[PDB]
Amino acid sequence: MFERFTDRARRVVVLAQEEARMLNHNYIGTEHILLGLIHEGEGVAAKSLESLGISLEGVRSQVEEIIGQGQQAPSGHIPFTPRAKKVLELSLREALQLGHNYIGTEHILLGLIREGEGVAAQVLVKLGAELTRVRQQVIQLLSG
Amino acid sequence: VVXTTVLVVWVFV
Amino acid sequence: VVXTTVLVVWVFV
Repeated sequence: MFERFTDRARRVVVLAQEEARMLNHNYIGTEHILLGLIHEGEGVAAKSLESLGISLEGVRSQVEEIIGQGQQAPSGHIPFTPRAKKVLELSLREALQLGHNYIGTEHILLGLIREGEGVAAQVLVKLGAELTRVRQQVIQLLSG
Repeated sequence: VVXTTVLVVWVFV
Repeated sequence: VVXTTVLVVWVFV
C-alpha cells in the first residue's frame, strides 16, 4: 500500500499528455507515455534502454511514424486510454515484484513492456527490450 | 504487501 | 486556458 510515484515518474505522465497535444491526438495512449518517458530522457528507464543499445531518438521517430498526427489540437484534459491506465497499474506491479516501495521511471518502462499489446510495447520488443532482459538491466543498474 | 489500486495524487492505495 | 496539473481520478486539473 501507499507506493509513491517519484517526481521524475510524475513528470513522464505530465509529459505524456503534452506529447499528445503536440500531435493533435484526442487520447493519451501507451505510445505517449513512452514519448514522455523519452522526453524526460534522464531516469533509470532511459539509461536502462541506452545501456542495451537502444537509441531514444530512434524510439521516438519509430513511435512517431506509427501513430502520425492529428487534424487539430484539443483543449483542457485529454483522456488516458484504458491500456495507458493499465501501464501505470502494471508499473506498481513491476515495482512490487522487485521489492520496491516506490514507482519510478524504471518501473514505468517495465509496465509499458508488460502491457504487451500497445504501440509502446510493440516498438520496445522489436528492439530487444524484452521483459526479463529489461528487468535485469533495471536490477543491475539499481544495485547500490 | 496489501495492494490497493486507486490512483490518488500519485500514490497507489 | 486553465491547465492545472493535479491528477484526480486519472484526470488532470
